[PDB]
Amino acid sequence: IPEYVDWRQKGAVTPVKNQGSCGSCWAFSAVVTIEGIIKIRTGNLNEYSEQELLDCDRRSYGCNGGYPWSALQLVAQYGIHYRNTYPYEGVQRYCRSREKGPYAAKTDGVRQVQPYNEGALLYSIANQPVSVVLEAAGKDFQLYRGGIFVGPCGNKVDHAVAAVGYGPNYILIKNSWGTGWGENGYIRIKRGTGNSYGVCGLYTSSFYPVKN
Repeated sequence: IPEYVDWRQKGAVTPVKNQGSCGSCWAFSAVVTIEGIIKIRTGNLNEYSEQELLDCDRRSYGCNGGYPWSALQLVAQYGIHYRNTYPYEGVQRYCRSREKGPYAAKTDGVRQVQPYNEGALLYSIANQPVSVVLEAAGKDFQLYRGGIFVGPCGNKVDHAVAAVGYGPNYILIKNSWGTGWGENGYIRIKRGTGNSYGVCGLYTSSFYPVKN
């Protein structure tokens, strides 16, 4: 695998979004991975619907939190609409998939990256964007304005984001807190520290969609 990967440069990453006050990180994270795998397989970059996952994944808890793996399982079984057909409202409402017509895209499955293994995560990122979790509760993470982030932070993961690249000393993450946070909405988190949990617990629970 290469020394530097940035899926933004390959045209596989859409603009940065803002989840607002709703605890819908899990849905945003999952959608970044769908947007990426569809571009990689078909050549087209489209935006897909976070709102539909919020409304329709009844295993998750809407704006009170959820699970990227369940959102990805839902897309493998049912499918997902375009963001413009089912736009983000920031509040959970009723599942409107059927009234909005045929799904726009569908995946074939979900896979978990081996946990607590930096190399396994880099290999996955080299193939496509990946859904990852980290601890975002600490003030240092919240006030991050740029640079390679080393903490402080513990490993009490509470926020789902997406890994879209890496370099020699960092992993590149797309967050869903708008373009004014971090590096135009992104954060570079240090890698290679030998902490098996990863900085801020980054290697705890990572998933990606499968599409043939």
